[PDB]
Amino acid sequence: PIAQIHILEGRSDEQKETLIREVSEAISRSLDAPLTSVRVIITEMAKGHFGIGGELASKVRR
Amino acid sequence: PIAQIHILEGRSDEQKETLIREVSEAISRSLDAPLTSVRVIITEMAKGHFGIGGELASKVRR
Amino acid sequence: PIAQIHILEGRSDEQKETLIREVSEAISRSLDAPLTSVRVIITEMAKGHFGIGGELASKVRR
Amino acid sequence: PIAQIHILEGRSDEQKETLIREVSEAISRSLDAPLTSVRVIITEMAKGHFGIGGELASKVRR
Amino acid sequence: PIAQIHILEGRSDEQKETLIREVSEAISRSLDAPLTSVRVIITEMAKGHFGIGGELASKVRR
Amino acid sequence: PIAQIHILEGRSDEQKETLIREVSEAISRSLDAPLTSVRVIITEMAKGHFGIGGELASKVRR
Ligand SMILES: */C(C)=C/C(=O)C(=O)O
Ligand SMILES: */C(C)=C/C(=O)C(=O)O
Ligand SMILES: */C(C)=C/C(=O)C(=O)O
Ligand SMILES: */C(C)=C/C(=O)C(=O)O
Ligand SMILES: */C(C)=C/C(=O)C(=O)O
Ligand SMILES: */C(C)=C/C(=O)C(=O)O
Repeated sequence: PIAQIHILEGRSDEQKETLIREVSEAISRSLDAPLTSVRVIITEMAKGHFGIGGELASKVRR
Repeated sequence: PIAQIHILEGRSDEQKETLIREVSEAISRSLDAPLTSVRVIITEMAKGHFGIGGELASKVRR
Repeated sequence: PIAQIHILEGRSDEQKETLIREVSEAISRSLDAPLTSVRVIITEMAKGHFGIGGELASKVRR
Repeated sequence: PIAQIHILEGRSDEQKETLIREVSEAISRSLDAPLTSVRVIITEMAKGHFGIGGELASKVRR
Repeated sequence: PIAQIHILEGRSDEQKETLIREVSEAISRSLDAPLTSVRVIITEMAKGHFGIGGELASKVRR
Repeated sequence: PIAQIHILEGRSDEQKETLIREVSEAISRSLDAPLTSVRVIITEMAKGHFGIGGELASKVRR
């Protein structure tokens, strides 16, 4: 399984590391797949490249 | 956060349901984000549409 | 420019056709790009393959 | 609905903002979905990371 | 490396098989990476889900 | 056809150029499509944004 996760910029490397570890275990337990076959890609979005309801995330999020 | 997960076809709806629930919480706890902002997309691949090392998964996986 | 749009299953072919036409023009006008260079991909998700807040869309949307 | 748009680097923040706003309204009108549920991700590509017909966009585009 | 390839529906399984094999080797030779670490995902688009220049591919391609 | 390739950061521009050229020809020969219609997007991943088996690629790859 491959997971690509888009998140707004801002998190710490520690949080991203945890994210990768947690999501990998979640996928592994859920599908009963070896943890070693799980790949996770984190794609960070700049506040000016994400829109919700038509507005920029920078005008509406931290 | 938005997560797209590519998995091989075959799992039950129960397993996918669990996948969606488990990955959502993992993301939520990890980034300390409200569980309600987390979206998860499961994309299923046909065994003849996934290749590892140049070989089809149908030739090399269950 | 290339746009991939993930939407829940259910729309008519007419609506999707309109989606493709309307998003293409929006991109074209917005970036001042020739309408002919714009590609649009519509990816439909099964209600059991999309989750919002940990819950399936089939349990939480029409 | 979620839209991911890949575009070559170069546009202004104003153009990207418009893109996000225009595409969101286009998706909303087309599908008759609340504008507030539409998310748009803009992924910018470096001229050296996009190829058309085998050539780099930097050799063949502004 | 992971490659996702979007192609119009219609090809035979033989052609897709070749696609997967040929792109895997191309990536392997190009990046000087072990062929065994290369994953390829083929995503097929329905003619009514792909638009070029605002028009559906079913209206404009075989 | 459109190809998006995720690779770890580190390659040279020459290698990426080759990758784009090789993959484009591979897709073109395989599908018997005009080379001019093939688009290739290279998305580079930071060693800290890719996980394999739950670990960061930075702890386990060059
Ligand atoms: C998930 C994409 C698993 C995989 O690729 C493998 O089985 O090696
Ligand atoms: C993750 C994509 C979160 C989000 O969209 C939000 O904060 O509403
Ligand atoms: C958007 C992806 C435009 C493009 O590919 C072109 O300029 O041909
Ligand atoms: C489009 C992806 C809409 C959506 O997620 C929602 O209904 O909240
Ligand atoms: C490409 C995504 C290669 C990879 O995952 C690996 O080195 O195992
Ligand atoms: C592959 C996506 C080919 C294409 O878009 C075209 O036929 O112009």
